[PDB]
Amino acid sequence: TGRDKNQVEGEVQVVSTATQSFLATCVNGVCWTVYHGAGSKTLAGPKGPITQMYTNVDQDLVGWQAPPGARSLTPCTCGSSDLYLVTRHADVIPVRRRGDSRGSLLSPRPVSYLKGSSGGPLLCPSGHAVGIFRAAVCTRGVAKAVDFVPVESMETTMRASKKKK
Ligand SMILES: [Zn+2]
Repeated sequence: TGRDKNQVEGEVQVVSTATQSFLATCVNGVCWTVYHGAGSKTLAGPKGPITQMYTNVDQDLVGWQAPPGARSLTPCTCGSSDLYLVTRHADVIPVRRRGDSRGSLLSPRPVSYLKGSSGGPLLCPSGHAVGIFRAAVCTRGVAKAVDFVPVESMETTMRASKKKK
């Protein structure tokens, strides 16, 4: 079976497999995450498997539908670039946008801590999704910058995954 005690109603949602749990953000009503270890079989939800809809390993994204009262964010459109990498356990860290789909950590943080929170939606001040935490440009165990995909490209990712016909 697979009935993990999830907790929707917030902003991010995690998953679980024989290894650990990843992080995923409900943007536009679709919890986005990386295929690094989300499982290719029938994923698990708080009360039923999660129907697969969007999933394209690296250089793309994986966003399933979040209908369990999931809070859907939106595309960024701020004026500054101060974000807050939100992890999946009430732990956000300020970021400084450094380039397209990337930001800078403003505090020596161990990259190992970043491992597991992949999907952390970057949010400028309080709301407006910017992108998720795909990876973290880090030095020996310490993370210095962020590897994040904007939440606008995720919209493009759907064109790749249709399966409608
Ligand atoms: Zn923004």
